[PDB]
Amino acid sequence: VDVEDVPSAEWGWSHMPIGVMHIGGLLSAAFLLVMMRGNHVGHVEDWFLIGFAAVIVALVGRNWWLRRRGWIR
Amino acid sequence: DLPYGSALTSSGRISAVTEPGELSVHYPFPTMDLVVLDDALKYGSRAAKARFAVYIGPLGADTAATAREILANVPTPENAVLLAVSPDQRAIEVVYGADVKGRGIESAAPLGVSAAAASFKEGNLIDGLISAVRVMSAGVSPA
Amino acid sequence: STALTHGLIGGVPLVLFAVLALIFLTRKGPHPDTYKMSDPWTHAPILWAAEEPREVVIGGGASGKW
Amino acid sequence: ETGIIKRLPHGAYVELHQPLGPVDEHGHPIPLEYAGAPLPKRMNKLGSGGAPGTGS
Amino acid sequence: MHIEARLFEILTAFFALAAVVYAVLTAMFATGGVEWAGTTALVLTTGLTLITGTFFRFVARRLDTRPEDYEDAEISDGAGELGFFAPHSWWPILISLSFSTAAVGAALWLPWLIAAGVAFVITSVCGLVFEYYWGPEKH
Amino acid sequence: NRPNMVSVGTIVWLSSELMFFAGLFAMYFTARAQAGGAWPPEPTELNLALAVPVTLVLIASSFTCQMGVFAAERGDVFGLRRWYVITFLMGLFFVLGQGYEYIHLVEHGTTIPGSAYGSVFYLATGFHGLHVIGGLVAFVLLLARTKMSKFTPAQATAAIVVSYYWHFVDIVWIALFATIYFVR
Amino acid sequence: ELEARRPFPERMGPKGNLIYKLITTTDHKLIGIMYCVVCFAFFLVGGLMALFMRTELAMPGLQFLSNEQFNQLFTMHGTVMLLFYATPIVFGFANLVLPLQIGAPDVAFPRLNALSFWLFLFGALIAIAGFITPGGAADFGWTAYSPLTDAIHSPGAGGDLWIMGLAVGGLGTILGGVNMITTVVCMRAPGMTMFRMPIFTWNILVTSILVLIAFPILTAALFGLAADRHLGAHIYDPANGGVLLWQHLFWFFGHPEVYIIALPFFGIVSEIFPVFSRKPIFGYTTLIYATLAIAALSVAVWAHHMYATGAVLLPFFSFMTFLIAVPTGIKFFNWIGTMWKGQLTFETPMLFSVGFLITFLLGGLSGVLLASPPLDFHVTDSYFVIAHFHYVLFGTIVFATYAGIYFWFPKMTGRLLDERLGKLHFWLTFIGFHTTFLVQHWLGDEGMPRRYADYLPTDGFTTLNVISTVGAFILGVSMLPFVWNVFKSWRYGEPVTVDDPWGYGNSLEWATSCPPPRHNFTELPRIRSERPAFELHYPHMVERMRAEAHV
Ligand code: HEA
Ligand code: HEA
Ligand SMILES: CCCCCCCCCCCCCC(=O)O[C@H](COC(=O)CCCCCCCCCCC)COP(=O)(O)O
Ligand SMILES: CCCCCCCCCCCCC
Ligand SMILES: CCCCCCCCCCCCC
Ligand SMILES: [Ca+2]
Ligand SMILES: [Cu+2]
Ligand SMILES: [Mg+2]
Repeated sequence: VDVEDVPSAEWGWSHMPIGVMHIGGLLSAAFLLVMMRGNHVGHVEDWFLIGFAAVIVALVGRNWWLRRRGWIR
Repeated sequence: DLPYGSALTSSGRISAVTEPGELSVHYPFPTMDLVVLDDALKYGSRAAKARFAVYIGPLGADTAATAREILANVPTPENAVLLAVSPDQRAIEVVYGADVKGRGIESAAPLGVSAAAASFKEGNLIDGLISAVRVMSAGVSPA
Repeated sequence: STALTHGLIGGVPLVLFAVLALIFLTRKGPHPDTYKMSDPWTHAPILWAAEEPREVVIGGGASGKW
Repeated sequence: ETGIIKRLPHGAYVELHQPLGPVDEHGHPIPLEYAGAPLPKRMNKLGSGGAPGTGS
Repeated sequence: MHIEARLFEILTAFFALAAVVYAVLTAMFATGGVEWAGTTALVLTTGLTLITGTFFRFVARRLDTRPEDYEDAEISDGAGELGFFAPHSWWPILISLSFSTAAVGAALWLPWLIAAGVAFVITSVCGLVFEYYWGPEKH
Repeated sequence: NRPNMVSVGTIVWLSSELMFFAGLFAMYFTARAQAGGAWPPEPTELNLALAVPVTLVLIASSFTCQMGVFAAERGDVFGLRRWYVITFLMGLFFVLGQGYEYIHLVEHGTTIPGSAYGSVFYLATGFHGLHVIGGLVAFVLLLARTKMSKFTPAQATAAIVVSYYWHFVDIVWIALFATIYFVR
Repeated sequence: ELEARRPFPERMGPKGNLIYKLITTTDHKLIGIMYCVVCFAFFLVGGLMALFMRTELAMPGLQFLSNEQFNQLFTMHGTVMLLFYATPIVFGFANLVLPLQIGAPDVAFPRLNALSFWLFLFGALIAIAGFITPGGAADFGWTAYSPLTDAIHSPGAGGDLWIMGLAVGGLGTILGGVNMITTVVCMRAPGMTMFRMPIFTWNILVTSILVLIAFPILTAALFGLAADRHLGAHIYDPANGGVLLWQHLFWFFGHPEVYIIALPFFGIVSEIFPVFSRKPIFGYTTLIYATLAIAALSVAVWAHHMYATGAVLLPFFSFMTFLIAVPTGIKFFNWIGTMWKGQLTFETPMLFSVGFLITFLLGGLSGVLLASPPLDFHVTDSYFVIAHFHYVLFGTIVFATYAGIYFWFPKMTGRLLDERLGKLHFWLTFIGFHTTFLVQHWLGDEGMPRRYADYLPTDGFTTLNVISTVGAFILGVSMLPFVWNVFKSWRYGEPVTVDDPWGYGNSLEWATSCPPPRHNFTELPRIRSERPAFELHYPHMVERMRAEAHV
């Protein structure tokens, strides 16, 4: 990062690599999906896990595509 | 002298209007291509700490002298780089301020012209300017 | 019946969306056509400059012609 | 930002600003550099409110 | 501000007429006599416009023609400082959070949560009132 | 000249507050019409030996509050504090006087769930008592602001608008006191 | 004469350009913008509630919803879509243009204006939060009749959260109404007299007065209702007479409230018709009188919702309700006169306003039918009502809302929404709404009551319910083009470099840049009529307007 994005860039840690957040997002959705393997008999919670995992995957994919096409940096 | 529907305010500002359903900018280029050019101009100047300018239009009889006067309109002329392209004259002129001298622009000025020219034979105007800005901004050090 | 009821609810909105979209989205917008090199530059002169960095002697320049 | 809105004779609405340092040719001040210290944002913290008066 | 007070007086007259007519029209024709819940609201609806209308009347007779009350007024007539307007404040969101905390406590009938919400509201309101009056720290 | 923006806002909001009490009055009047002859019914026995002295104290608080307004317009911040402290103390006595009357009424069988009269009586007077308590908080907050900065015309305006709320509260009680303890 | 400009306007601000502004803003423009996003979030949330109901009423029998879930659905749907979407967006547009219309730099109380937004947002969330409770949210309807809302008949915490959520939101509405009255009275620019303001500003000032009459009484009634459920009071006891007591107060709130969400949107179209007709607003003085008459008449007609109770004076309220039809009819004749002998181009703000005139009238005609007790004796509490109030509430809080958004989007963005995508959205919305709500007139008359989760196959309501279900999903898919248009045109829309993108604007906001600066005005023109912007932009028409003003 530079000054215009983070004004206090030289005053401390202000940059986090995008790969960590993208991989962490995929692992976040993977952890949501694997939790369907449990002793619960109901499926209402299973659909909530699927929806959140899909939302996280969509956000990660949207950010990766925008970063690849150069729309955002 | 003002256009239809345009008025001069008390503070000197111009209050203009446009007919409904019409555009106020109407640049003859696609919106997405303009965004890419802005990103090249904004990010290229940021990584170079020198304002980058793009001009499209006539350059008179002598293209070299015309670009010198045009650069005066660019904010902070001393630290500004102007790329002038004349589609009718088929000429490319690059002019930079005094502060840009000695910063590595002399090796990137022909680089931008050649890169822009190569894309100009293909019928791509915005693409040529985008390519010229990228290579010219990548050969200029901060400050 | 039950098959016809579900088909109309899920089919008519999608069919109407497609028909109506083709009527309007295929029209030409107010954006001007892309300039071509063969055509002469009839537009007004354009001066573009970036806003960065935030706020006359010429050090030289280069020429070219295509 | 002092929070005081003043209407100019031509109708311009401007907010009175208190510079934290030296001022250039006209009203606008010269921008200072960040020093890692908190910057005042309330005019009352700068003493503009005065004192109520000595007494019980 | 003659017109501003005239608007409330016009509403005051209609509300007073409706309250009197409807009260006297239910006392002899509605089943059960006067409609109370219904009449009380109409009578005090007049008071809402009466209080605002009377105050605007008194204010208008004190001050002369304002630049915005002049048919043909010039822009430069209103030049000068208008007053104090808050540039920024995070206190209002804290007041809403404080009030919502008490409401949740009241909805679920939690006496501890209601007491916390009331204390939060007073603390949050105090910050809003004292935001532009706290003096410099004396160290 | 200039219209007082804060005074206009307070007066406009005060008129809206009157509609809040309109709902409370409607509940009391609706229940009164369904009494059938006993209003208030047994064993409720209102006494004027306690309501009248407490009501007079609240009425007298308006005079002291208005005296502080004159000091505020005169620029005498210390005179404003003296009159508002006295108004706060007598306003506090109204809450304690009302609370003392509540204890005896509850002990005699008049409660919110006990009777329909208890519901209309307590919510009507209790919500007004909450307004008095809210007014007492306004007095403390305004008095605390007077020691923070110099007495400015904006500071004097805040004193005036606070007295507007106190005058509105006192006027509302007079309507409640006459409606409950006299129009039976 | 070469001026340096960016090839495109900046799509979005840098990191950290909004988050601290959202919670600390005192600017009405940003606050008004936060209203629209939250209002549309609740619009989509409340719209999904109706889709579940509509898809359940498609075939006889409970396929996927129970009686309790359906009962919770319309209660929360109505509460969200009247109080959490319609009422706030009245102040959503008011925080946008009203300070600009009167030539003011800000609202009277910037801090109190921001408090209203957060108070409303947290109040709305509390009421919706009843769904996560095991018992469910409120299932007694938005009119919350007594003693159904009683602890004995509504013991769950969802109803309790519904009551307290409305009280918090109601407090914000009262504060917003207080701010608007003070702003109009005190913050007017020099030369802007009372009879020189735009119609929208006139409607908001009138509406704010109605808020102070209605919302406090609702707060008082809800507090008494909360006492019954928690303190065991006898405020609304049937033997005490509280069945009529609650209904009287609630409808004294309700009918002023529907005009709280009607008059401002009457003003919105009143600002769009003159612009796209190249003509002055017809009957400008008459429109103000009509608005005042509507506001005054709306207070003493509260009991026409209570015809079937048999406990109100029918001749008084029937006659007074009929009186409201006259000033409302005058508004149509003024709006039609504005378009008469004009030059109509029918852009998206104009197209939505035209749809308002067609849609509103049919609902208005149904209102006169219900105003007569003999006709109301058969269609009350039936789908004829639901068809009437979704023609009158969709003619304004939606058609006029969309017209105002398309009208004022370039003003507050500097970008223009896509016209081709806007025309698709309008036609989809029109067709879907008409398809889903025209047949409900026959359903209510046939003998189908409102608030019914299930009906028998022998009732004969299956065919019309399926047709209404098809149209409702068209309304659902009509949201995608508008959401896409707002999402794309905000960042990649056509830039606006002029003060008035519509050319013939009349109010003062079109005399400033797009978007306006922090204080909304770097200059002020001379104000001599109700169209200062038109006079400024077209000085040569000053003489023509004065001479041709009277026919
Ligand atoms: C502003 C007011 C308003 C608006 C805009 C609407 C909108 C709609 N309403 Fe509603 N309604 C009322 C106000 C309104 N309603 C009131 C006051 C009641 C009475 C409450 C009561 O009975 O107590 C009522 C009740 C009511 C009834 C009768 C209740 C009964 O059965 O007894 C029906 C009929 O089905 C109905 C249907 C619809 C439909 C199909 C829409 C369409 O407008 C909705 C379609 C809109 C959408 C937006 C679809 C959603 C689209 C999505 C994409 C969802 C996705 C969302 C997310 C992912 C978050 N509503
Ligand atoms: C914007 C919101 C809105 C508006 C504007 C209106 C406008 C009107 N409404 Fe209604 N109404 C509601 C929202 C609205 N309503 C809601 C939400 C409900 C029920 C909610 C619930 O119960 O849950 C309701 C229910 C309701 C009832 C109760 C019925 C019942 O519950 O059984 C009645 C009774 O009279 C009524 C009548 C009217 C009338 C006469 C008008 C008039 O203002 C309309 C007049 C308009 C015109 C007349 C058109 C213009 C005139 C002309 C073009 C000239 C024509 C002249 C003649 C025909 C003489 N409506
Ligand atoms: C609780 C007070 C009891 C005394 C009764 C008489 C009223 C006079 C109070 C004067 C207070 C002076 C404080 C002051 O100026 O300090 C100010 C700071 O103190 C405060 O902000 C106190 C706020 C109190 C909030 C709680 C109110 C509760 C109300 C309950 C009502 C039932 C000034 O500080 P400073 O001079 O800047 O150091
Ligand atoms: C765009 C207007 C749509 C109107 C739909 C009306 C359909 C009526 C069908 C009646 C069928 C009776 C058996
Ligand atoms: C204001 C009256 C509106 C009437 C709408 C009628 C719609 C037609 C329904 C036809 C159903 C045939 C069975
Ligand atoms: Ca079914
Ligand atoms: Cu009605
Ligand atoms: Mg009914």
